[PDB]
Amino acid sequence: MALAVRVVYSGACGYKPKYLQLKEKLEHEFPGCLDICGEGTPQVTGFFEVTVAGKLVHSKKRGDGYVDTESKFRKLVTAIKAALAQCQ
Repeated sequence: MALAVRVVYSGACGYKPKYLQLKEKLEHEFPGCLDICGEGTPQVTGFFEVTVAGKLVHSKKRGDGYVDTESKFRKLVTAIKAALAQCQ
């Protein structure tokens, strides 16, 4: 199968490029083998909660940050590469 990725977020302006510079990476890395979308509910705030096939990989709400460093982005790139080669 392909694989579905998500980011739940609070739309405090600016969100499109903030998404894409991660999103337009993960799709560049793994095209057509993968999806990423975003489902940003209101009432919730201060967050960026990242999931693949119903499995959390990142939590701005638990205090994981955003992908604030190379080594933190590379966590995702490594895990999503591995999860791809399973679902393929």
